[PDB]
Amino acid sequence: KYSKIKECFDSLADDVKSLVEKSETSYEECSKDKNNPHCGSEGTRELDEGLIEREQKLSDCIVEKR
Amino acid sequence: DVVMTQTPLTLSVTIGQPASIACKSSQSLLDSDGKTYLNWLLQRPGQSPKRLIYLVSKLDSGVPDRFTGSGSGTDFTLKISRVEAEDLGVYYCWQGTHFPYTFGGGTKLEIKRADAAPTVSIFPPSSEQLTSGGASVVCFLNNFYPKDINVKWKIDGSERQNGVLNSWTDQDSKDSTYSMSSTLTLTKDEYERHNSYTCEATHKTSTSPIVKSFNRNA
Amino acid sequence: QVQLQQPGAELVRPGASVKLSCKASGYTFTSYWMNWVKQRPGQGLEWIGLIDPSDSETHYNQMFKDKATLTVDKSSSTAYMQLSSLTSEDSAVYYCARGGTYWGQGTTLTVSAAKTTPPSVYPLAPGSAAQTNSMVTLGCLVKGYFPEPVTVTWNSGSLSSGVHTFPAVLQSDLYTLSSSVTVPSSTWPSETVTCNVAHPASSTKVDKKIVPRD
Repeated sequence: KYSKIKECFDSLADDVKSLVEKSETSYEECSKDKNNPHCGSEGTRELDEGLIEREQKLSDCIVEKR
Repeated sequence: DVVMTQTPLTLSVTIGQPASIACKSSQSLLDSDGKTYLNWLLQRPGQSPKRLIYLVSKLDSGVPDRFTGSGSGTDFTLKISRVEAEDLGVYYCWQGTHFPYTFGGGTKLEIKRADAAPTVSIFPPSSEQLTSGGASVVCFLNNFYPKDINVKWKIDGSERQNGVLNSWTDQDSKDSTYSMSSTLTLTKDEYERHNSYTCEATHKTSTSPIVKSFNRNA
Repeated sequence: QVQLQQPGAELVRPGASVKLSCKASGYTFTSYWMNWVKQRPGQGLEWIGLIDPSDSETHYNQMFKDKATLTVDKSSSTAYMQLSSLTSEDSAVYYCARGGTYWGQGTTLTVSAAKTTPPSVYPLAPGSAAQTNSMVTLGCLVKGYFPEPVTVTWNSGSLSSGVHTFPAVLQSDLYTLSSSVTVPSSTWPSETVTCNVAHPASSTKVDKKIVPRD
């Protein structure tokens, strides 16, 4: 028998890379022009949100076999 | 306000050749935060501006690396390594360091290309327009170069001037040519008094006019 | 898909005021300063001012201090600019721009007492019966409309090469323009060609098939 939950981790690294890319894109967008000092902060908030969401997705997938 | 001064005002460039535009500000664009918010925009006719460069030398989204920005303080330059047909339009520098934000006056980039004879087409008034009581005869003089041309209308062999309106396009972003429409407008009953309608284009590519015509009966 | 959506046109009479809109989507509205830019026909760009959508703080070019008022509606992700006591000098295209990268398509504001009128669209078919060269030129005459602009495409935008739309000519408070398209003779009339004309001020679209003459 082979691992059925190993697959849960398949897209994990690329998903995290996508989210981090997104955050770095937003930080870049903030820096192109003068903006409110909190502009960069709001992209960070969206990143943290996506990571918690991806981790919860992973937990859900694991339970789905176990 | 910060005065932004671009030179030259116009640039004529052969496709594949390089191009350089300079922007000088009346004050340094170096902000107390250490950044220099000098932008370069391009606006093709009939379109919103798009940004080519932000922070002096950083290429913005979609912008090819044929575009290079340099400079510092009060002197800035935009270079195109090799000009392509799509690069035509008006280039603006734009400083976002000091309020109020201010723009340069623009530098127009024209493309230089080989001479071309126009393609001429004439069209009778559509029956639908006639039902409304009006008659427009339309002539397209398309895709020629350079940007000068003459058009002459003849009705039953006689020159007609009254009722003619012409409209020129901007340079084409694909083949770098120009076009002009010529429209003769009169009433239905005035239009139907004549048989042969002719429009003649004269362009520098020939001493011979290009003549297109129709007869209202055939 | 950062998008800034502005209406194509506003027509209002001298003395009155207008409220221009810019509806944003594809990003977090509150994160980025929004600029407003004015451009008169055949002229350069002028900065009007900007607004911080998060707190409604504004910065104005003082030239517009008694002319423009910037506001936002976070419930709809919309930035607004109100122009007061309109005159002919205020007739222009007005852009919203989120920083420098993202620009709306612009609203053409016309300050006039004249009336909104939709265009008549007439087909221009090869008035030669009934032979041709390797290439054929078709057209649409877009006549008698007010105010600017109108947009013309061919076959819902799928016909993009060989298209010329000529600038409108104003006469007796009405505009007229034409558009030409050139296609291989082996495709028309065997396949359909229709010109699509949009006139945002009257909310009208006309989709005119070019049919060979009688």
